[PDB]
Amino acid sequence: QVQLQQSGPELVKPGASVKMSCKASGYTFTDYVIGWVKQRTGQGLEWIGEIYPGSGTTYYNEKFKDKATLTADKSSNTAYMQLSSLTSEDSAVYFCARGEDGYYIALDYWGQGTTVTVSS
Amino acid sequence: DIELTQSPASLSASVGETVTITCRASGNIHNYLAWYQQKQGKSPQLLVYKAQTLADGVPSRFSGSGSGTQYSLKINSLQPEDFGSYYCQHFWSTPPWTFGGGTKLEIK
Amino acid sequence: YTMCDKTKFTWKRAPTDSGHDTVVMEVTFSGTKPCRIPVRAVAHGSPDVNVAMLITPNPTIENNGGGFIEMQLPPGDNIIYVGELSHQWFQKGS
Repeated sequence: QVQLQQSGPELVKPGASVKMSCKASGYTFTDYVIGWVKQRTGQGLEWIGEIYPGSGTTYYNEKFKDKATLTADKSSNTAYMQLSSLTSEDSAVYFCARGEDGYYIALDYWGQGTTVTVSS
Repeated sequence: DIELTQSPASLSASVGETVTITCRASGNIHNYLAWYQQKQGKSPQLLVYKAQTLADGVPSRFSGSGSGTQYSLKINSLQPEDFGSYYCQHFWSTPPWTFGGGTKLEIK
Repeated sequence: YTMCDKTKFTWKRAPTDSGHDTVVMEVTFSGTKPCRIPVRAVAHGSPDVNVAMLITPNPTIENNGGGFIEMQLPPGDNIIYVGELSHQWFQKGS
């Protein structure tokens, strides 16, 4: 069955960078978009961006263009998101999720989330 | 950008009863509206896509309707596992694929 | 290539007269790139038959280009489709 396994929580200083991963299994990696979603504690979901692993095509929310970098590794079936210059506004849970390449109309399975906490 | 406004912000209901929540789009999204459920401390789960199609495994007491800019999710015969937050999201034409602000469904 | 996602087109330049008796348009695409654009046009009420006379050969979204489409349409009330993105087109008679 389809699984998206996300990397462990990060507790980091202001100004640091973090790189989190989303390992896909149970399907053909390059047939599906991997999208990324942010959720602050007690607040709503926000779309960050997405990568098409088959082609490398990426799309970014304008609010995250200077914050997030999305990459993918076909050989390991893994998507990566790197967050730079972290501030307390970046403390949140980050999800990866799957959409259908060529008819992308839903995020149909979701990872368990990676918590990023920015702290002194 | 397209804005999605969800209503009500929160509501409290009892097991076995019927409730309806809505998602209003600021522009035509051609029915490309998805609904997700998220329980406390869990990942969102896809319930509905293209505004009325139930995802795999979703029981028939859920139903989506709507078109143009106004969409509705209806839950008949509420069960304990139905409580949590619900979000809508659109995938029409051009990003950002924005989410609605969420609706909190809790027990009476 | 693969077919461009029908749900990921927006108008950069809506259909308009070219000045040399054709219809030109430009779309922005937000799916995987490169891909091959499904474009067609229908006479109103007859959605089965593509009445578009495409001049642009094999229209394609490239990584850093593509999206310009040129066509000719029969007189009457038509609808132009790039994927599911649509625009009405009244074509004046000869």
